[PDB]
Amino acid sequence: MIEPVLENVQPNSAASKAGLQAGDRIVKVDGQPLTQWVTFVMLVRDNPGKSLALEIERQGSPLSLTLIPESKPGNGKAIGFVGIEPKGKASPV
Repeated sequence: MIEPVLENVQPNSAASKAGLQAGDRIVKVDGQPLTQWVTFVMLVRDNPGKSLALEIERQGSPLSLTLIPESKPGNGKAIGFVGIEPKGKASPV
């Protein structure tokens, strides 16, 4: 299991609207823990306009949020985008 920490949540984004903040850890997505960051990336990219149910940990306490990716231009199709930068060496999603 992994629990990715957020480094930045862009203003005026799906993630900011969802109430996410830097320091939050994503512990569950749609009722199941993440084991790879790429899984979250694909779930966001593939699902513009859909409601993703998040469980996060905030300072060690659980919170539930609803994240709805915005539709943005993609290389082959429209993709979802939420405006999150994870802690580490990954690209924004």
